[PDB]
Formats: sequence, structure tokens, C-alpha cells
Amino acid sequence: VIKFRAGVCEYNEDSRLCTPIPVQGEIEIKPNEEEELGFWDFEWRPTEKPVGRELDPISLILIPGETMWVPIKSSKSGRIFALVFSSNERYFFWLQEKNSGNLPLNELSAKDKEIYNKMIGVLNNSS
Amino acid sequence: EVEKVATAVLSTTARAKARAKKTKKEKGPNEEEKKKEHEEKEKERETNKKGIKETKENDEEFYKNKYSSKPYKVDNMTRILPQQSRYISFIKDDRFVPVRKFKGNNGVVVLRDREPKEPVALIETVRQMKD
Repeated sequence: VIKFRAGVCEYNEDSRLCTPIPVQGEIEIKPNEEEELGFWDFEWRPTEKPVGRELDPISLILIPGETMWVPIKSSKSGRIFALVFSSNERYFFWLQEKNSGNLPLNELSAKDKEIYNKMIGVLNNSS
Repeated sequence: EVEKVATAVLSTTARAKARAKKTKKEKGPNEEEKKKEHEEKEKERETNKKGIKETKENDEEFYKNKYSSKPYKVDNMTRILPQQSRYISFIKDDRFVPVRKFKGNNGVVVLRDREPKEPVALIETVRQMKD
């Protein structure tokens, strides 16, 4: 199980604005093993900061071929953790992890290699 | 420990001397006739090496200048005794040039960077490492 500090972030189909509504919480990834698709559960939890749209916890399953990873999405903010579902289960997270700070930074985190490896492992692969 | 065993070897050879003057005449040929140890020069022997652990500083010869007048390069982030600080001048060859004049004293000094868009390594504070 891989945890890092993350916030909730808004999703849009309008123009794909994708700027964080900042909070503070975590994402906690269970890699799972259930069937051939893996179904890795991304459970988001708030721990402080009700300000904005808090988003009560919801676990989101990884369905492969509908979800997608791109580190930016409109180059307003980097670190766009993407679970694409086209307004079904679509809720976004924005890593807020400490690697040079919790800041927005383009092409994900400052520890560049570290975090690309995680994305391929969780998102693209199926257990 | 080193001196104990260096003194050991040397003293034994000295004692043997008086017998040795006449021995040494027979010894020369018997090496050519029979065999030699691993060298064919003389007979040369062991000497032993002594233990010296400390590399001491001498003292100055010039007290009139203890700071010469010649150039020397002094790196940023180093021990800076107040005598040096007077002759520190920031060089233009670098991007980095002082905002005002330099005080001639040690301290936190802020510089104007003409090209901050070019990669230079930077030195992380303690606080940075922990993030």
C-alpha cells in the first residue's frame, strides 16, 4: 500500500479547468489483486481544511482503458492525478506531497523519476 | 609500537660488527658461488621505517604581511578570519556581483544575479533536505 499527502481537486468537462480547491488530506492506494483488472482502490480522505468542496471519502476502482494519466491537464497546475471516467466516477486528486514542497509543479513532483514509476505501476498495470 | 620494532633490527647489526669485518670477505664470494637473496647489488640490507603520524605547520616568515598582496582564490562558504574580509572582492567574471559595495566584513551578503536563468548548483539549507 502506497500513501502520499494529496488534496481533492475539481474535475471539469467544460474546458478541463483542473486547479485545486486546496484542502489537505491523503490518498491511500491499495494495489488489490481482485481479478484480471486489478481494481486498485484510490481512497481519498480529508484530515483538515473543510474550505471549498471537501468531498466525503469515496473509493474509486481502476477500470483499465478509460482512465488516463497526463501530468498536467491544462498546465495551470501540475501533479494532476487522473482518473478519467467522463463524469461517472470522475473525481480528481492533486498530489500535495513533500518533494521540494507541497506546491504545484509541472511534470509531476521534483523527485521526477520516483513518481513516474508509481503512475505506471498503479494505473497502467492490472494485477 | 612502530619505534619498538624499528630500533630492534638496527641495534643487532651494529653489535655484530667486530666479528663481521673478516666474515664479510668470505661472504662476498659465497653469494656469487651459491645464490642470492633477490638482489645482485652489493649486499644491501634492511633499514626499517619509523612511525611519524603528525604533519606539523611551520610559522610565518612575514609578519608585516600575513596576507601578502598576491591573489589567491577563496571559495564562497569557507572559514573567513576578519583579516581576509578586507581584501575580499567579488569578481565580475561571475554572474554574481554585490548589490551595493561589499562591507569589508564577514556576514550574510546578498548579490544581484545577472543570469539566474542559467543552471548553477545551489547549496541546500538543512531545512530544504528534510522536505
